[PDB]
Amino acid sequence: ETINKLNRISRQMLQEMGREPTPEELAERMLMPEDKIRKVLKIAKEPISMET
Amino acid sequence: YSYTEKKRIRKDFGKRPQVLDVPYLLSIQLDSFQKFIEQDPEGQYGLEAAFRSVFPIQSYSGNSELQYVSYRLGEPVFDVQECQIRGVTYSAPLRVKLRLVIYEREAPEGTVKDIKEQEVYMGEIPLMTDNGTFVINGTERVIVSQLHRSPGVFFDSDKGKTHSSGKVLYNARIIPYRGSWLDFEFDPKDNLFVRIDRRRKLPATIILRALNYTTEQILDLFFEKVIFEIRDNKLQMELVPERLRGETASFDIEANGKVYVEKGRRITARHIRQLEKDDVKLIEVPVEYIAGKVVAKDYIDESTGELICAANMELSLDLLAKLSQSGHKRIETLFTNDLDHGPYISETLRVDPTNDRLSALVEIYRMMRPGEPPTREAAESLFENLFFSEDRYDLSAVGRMKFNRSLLREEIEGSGILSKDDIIDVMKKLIDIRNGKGEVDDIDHLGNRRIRSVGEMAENQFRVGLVRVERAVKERLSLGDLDTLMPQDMINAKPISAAVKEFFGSSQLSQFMDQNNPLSEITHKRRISALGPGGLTRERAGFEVRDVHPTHYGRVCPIETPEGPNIGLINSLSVYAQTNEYGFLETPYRKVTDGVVTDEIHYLSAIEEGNYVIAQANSNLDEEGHFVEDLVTCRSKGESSLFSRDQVDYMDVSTQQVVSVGASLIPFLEHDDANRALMGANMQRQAVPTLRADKPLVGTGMERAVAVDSGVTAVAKRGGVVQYVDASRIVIKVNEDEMYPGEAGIDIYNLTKYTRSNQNTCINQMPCVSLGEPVERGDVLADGPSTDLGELALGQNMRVAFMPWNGYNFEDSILVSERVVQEDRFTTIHIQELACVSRDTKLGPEEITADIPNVGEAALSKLDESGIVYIGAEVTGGDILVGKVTPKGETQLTPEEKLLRAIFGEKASDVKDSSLRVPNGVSGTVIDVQVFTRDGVEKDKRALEIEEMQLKQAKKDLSEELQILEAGLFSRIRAVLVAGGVEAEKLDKLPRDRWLELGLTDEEKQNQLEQLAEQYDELKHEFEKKLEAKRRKITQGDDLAPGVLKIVKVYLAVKRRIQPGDKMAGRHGNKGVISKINPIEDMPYDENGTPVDIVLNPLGVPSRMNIGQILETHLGMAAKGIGDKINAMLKQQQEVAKLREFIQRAYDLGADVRQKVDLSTFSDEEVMRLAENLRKGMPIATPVFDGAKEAEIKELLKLGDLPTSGQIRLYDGRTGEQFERPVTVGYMYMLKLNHLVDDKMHARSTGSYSLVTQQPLGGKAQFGGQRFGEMEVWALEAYGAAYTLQEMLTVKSDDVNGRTKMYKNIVDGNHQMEPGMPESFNVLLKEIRSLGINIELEDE
Repeated sequence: ETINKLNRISRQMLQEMGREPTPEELAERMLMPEDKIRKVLKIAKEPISMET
Repeated sequence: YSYTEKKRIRKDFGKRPQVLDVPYLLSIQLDSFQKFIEQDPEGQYGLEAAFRSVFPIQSYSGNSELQYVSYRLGEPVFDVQECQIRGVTYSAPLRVKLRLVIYEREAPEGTVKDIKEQEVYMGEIPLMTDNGTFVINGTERVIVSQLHRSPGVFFDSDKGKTHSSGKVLYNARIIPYRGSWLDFEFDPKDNLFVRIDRRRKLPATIILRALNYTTEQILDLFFEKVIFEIRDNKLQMELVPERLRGETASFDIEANGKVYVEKGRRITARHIRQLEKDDVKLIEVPVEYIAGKVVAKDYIDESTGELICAANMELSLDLLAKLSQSGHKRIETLFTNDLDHGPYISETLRVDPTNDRLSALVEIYRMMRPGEPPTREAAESLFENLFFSEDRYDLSAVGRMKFNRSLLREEIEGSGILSKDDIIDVMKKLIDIRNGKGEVDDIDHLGNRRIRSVGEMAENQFRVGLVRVERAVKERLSLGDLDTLMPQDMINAKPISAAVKEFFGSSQLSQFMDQNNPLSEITHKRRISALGPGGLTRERAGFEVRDVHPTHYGRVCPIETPEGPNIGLINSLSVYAQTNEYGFLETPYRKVTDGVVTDEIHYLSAIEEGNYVIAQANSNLDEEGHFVEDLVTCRSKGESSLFSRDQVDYMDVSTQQVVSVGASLIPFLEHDDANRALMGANMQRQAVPTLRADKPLVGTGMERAVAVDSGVTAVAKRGGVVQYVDASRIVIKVNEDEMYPGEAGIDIYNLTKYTRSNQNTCINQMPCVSLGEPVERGDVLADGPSTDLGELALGQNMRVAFMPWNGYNFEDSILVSERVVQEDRFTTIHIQELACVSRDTKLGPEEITADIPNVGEAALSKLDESGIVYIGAEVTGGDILVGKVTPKGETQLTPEEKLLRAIFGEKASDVKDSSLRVPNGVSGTVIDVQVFTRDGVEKDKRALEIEEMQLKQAKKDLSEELQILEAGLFSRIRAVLVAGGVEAEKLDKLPRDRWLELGLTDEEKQNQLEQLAEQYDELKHEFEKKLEAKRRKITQGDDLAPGVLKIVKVYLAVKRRIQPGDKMAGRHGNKGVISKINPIEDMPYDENGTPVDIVLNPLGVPSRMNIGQILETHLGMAAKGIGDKINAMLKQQQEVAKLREFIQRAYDLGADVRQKVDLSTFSDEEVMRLAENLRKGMPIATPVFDGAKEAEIKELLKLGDLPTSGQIRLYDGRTGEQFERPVTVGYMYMLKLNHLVDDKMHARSTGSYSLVTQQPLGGKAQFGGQRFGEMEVWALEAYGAAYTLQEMLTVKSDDVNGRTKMYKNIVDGNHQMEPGMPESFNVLLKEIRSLGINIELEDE
């Protein structure tokens, strides 16, 4: 859920901000230490098929 | 003539005058994308059309519509050059105005509110360089033009192999530009079948029923009528005399009291003529003749009200007597013949399972989507959405055109969806073909072959983006509220972004430009491919499509095509070839009206060229241009033979118009076999640039057009004088006649300096002009790598001798003297880009700090405080370019190391050395260093140093520009003031900035003064921005990957001369590998004592037939001769007279060659310079088929005081004694392929291994072991070396214990093996046993 919450505000600022909101400018909109972005955005992504 | 053509001139042999000169070679690449991205007023292909296709998008019935206004491309984020450094994509923002209308429910249609959102950015799109290239990540890339089967109808045969019968078959296929394929095919029983795509076969008529056609109607479409009349009693028949043809009389043919035909008497043209002129409209027939005839429409009894006979049913003497008593007089029957008009459709109906429209739609829906229950709305929606949907289907323009054209229609343009008449007509044509009228086209023919390019494909991708986003729009508009949203929240970025980014990023068509070489780039950009999406595959297509087709003339190069897995699936674009308006290929020709061969050019496509009679580029016409001979060689329809004097409509434009830009660079090509010619034109693109770009000694005349049309050189935009010349930049003062009124201006060309190419070679421009020299509009200002004075130099000429030298030249291997390695002529420069990654792990962040555990002071010296190598510091393999360290906790040692560390007092570091070392064996000089820091991470010391340095350098570089430009402008103003205002001495006295405040008498000169100032301030303010932005882009942290804190890119420049093992060849396809480097002492010399550079093998020449490689040697010899002569006269400083005389002599050469030479040139300051550049040799042009001749070469030889034989006595540098018989010596242009041994050589002892299967794998670019294949195993089997094999596949590779247990014994001096079981088989044991299979090892 907390991940999705970032995937949300990521879109509003997409074309509005030019390219997109900087990796450190999201969680300001959230309520949390702002560091969570790195770890959360890292562990999340599904592993690549070893057969790729 | 021209300007830089004064510094040198190539002697051009050959007779045929150029009727049309070579166009821009990069034409296709640029034009295409120029069409893709553009604002097009109409639906012509472009982003516009792509938009207008899917747009507007409305909600499902929801009466909320989203339409499209207009789009724009904002200025690129980074320029071409910056983006090449940073490594981003060179791309422009796509800003599109969208409109969201909400219709008030309960129409008339009018909107409550339409919010027109401003331009919403969806994705950025790649841009094309002036050189026709794209930059994806800091790398120039090219999109290869695709060639495929053009949309339309296609009638094939497929005889022979099918069914073994020999009755053949006939198939038709309607292939659109997008959507499902419609196939119609026969079978041995002559039943017409139809299939969508490759799907399940169905009886043809079943499609027609889905189109709302009853049996009666189908029969009305494909069959004529035979009218029967029951008048009086006992049936009669209407008769057309042409009907009886191809048949013998079945009964007495008689009427009008005259018997025309009897029984058993076939009806010939005689009976037909008789019956024709006699005008017999009716004949009486027996009641038994209709026993076989098939009724056309239905029939019913007026009384009984029951169906007497269904449509399409065989009549009998019974049924006839049933419907004839009912009162029926007329009966319609199909006109059928098993020869002339075939009854195929009728028999098709008999196989048709369906009856009405609904049943057909059902049987179809249960075909396309088999097994799921069919529904009315389903079977309807499907069929309508297949060929009739404006959305899911189209043939485009090319498709509709070829379609109608192959159907013998009129209109060349129409709708993109099929019509009832379309499909039905196609069926009719297939039927006609089976009936014997009409031919079948072929796929290989270039008329059925289309050619796309970058633009089209880019458009297709952006289109897929638009549809995948369309689904989103219609999705959101389902539940949407009124004014709460806007055409922003709906449309995303990624759908477009990743869609186009995917294409340019990964496609078999999109690829890194092959840049080792100007010809390489330019021949890459002109290339065609039948591969990729939409095309076939290597394993798919056979030899047919690969083979050179007669239509490839003037369009495709018959010689230059890759030899390998894909042959003829690529080829190359011909020199003069052009993409047809529709996208076929068209080639230049010369229109011949009456008896004169006109110089008027004409562009004919593959189909256009067909019936015309085309003469030959090699033909003889004199004066007014009448064909000399009464019989001239010409090709007309597919074939070639001798044609009458004036039967011709056309003649070839040029001699070289058959070949390609690469194949045109081969001298004496007419003397080379096509095999080795292919090899040559293929290898010429593999030529690595040299350190000293030399010149072709033996040319063609394309060498200019290539280097010029390619971006490697830098051409002048305008003519004038050079204000400034530097190895860095070149500043030209623009001539007034050209230069625009406002802003004045002087063209400033910034030259590219030493930098990395895509091939890891070196690309560096050099000024070819001096300070204050006159230049011409469109002249070469500065050369590129491997380019000399506008001419393309892919290598260096040199003294060559053919003779076996003590076996050192044994195979195609080449033996070269030391004079070549000494002069560093064949030396090449390489630029390698190495990178250091500072990442982040859960254990801790990585540091680039210079503080490295376990390193010497010699290692620490070469680095600065920050741990980065100094610019200019020369390094070798193993040196530390960039220091790096990664945290590793708890060393976790054993008692031996516990005691060891206890005694020697060594604290085990918590960090492991991650530093980026120089690759082992390579050595070079560090030219450039880059640092990309994550945004938000503090910039290190070296980072700040680099940043500030770039800041000052940018300040100087931009300020200098402002200064030169301003001085140039003020000079123009000062020039205007003296006209009408004149004070010369009195003007420049006061401050320059004050000049602006001055006026002038009423005139247009007062306006130009206004202009000069008006533009002045522009350039004055345009500085600010150009500074500010330039500053900011240095400061901002470049975006990086997840986990990486910063990245250090080091650029290394290695210099490699040449060594044994390198591959080098000539342009004639004679390969070779330098074997030994021989001392000048041992080198065979001549009576003059001049040693020969290279000694080849004469044995390679006869078998591989390229005799051109000899001619190039001969002519070259003579050519160099003419150099030496001049070099003598210049060393003896004769005068401007003798030189002019000799030079004039050389530029004529016997009789009849188009040349046009000097005595116009300035008697001293010009000619004397030309000779000066000619002392190195006399450059000679030998056009492809128009090239030089024996006697001409021999005569030039006489002019050089060289022998006619081209052979001079030689002497061994060892014994000094003469060599029996002469030897051919001369000058041959020799390239150097990039295949240098330094890259090729590899070795490994024990390296890193693979995790999944334990097998040797290179981690460090320490190359994993060589592969031992099944054949390589069979060899050991045959030999019977058992242990060699065992160790080969066990202990040296796959055995996890074996390897180490071996290594130990290896160092111990004991050669043995304790093999055990390979991990491959063990893994297989586990894999098999994982299933319900129990596999065990037994016994003992």
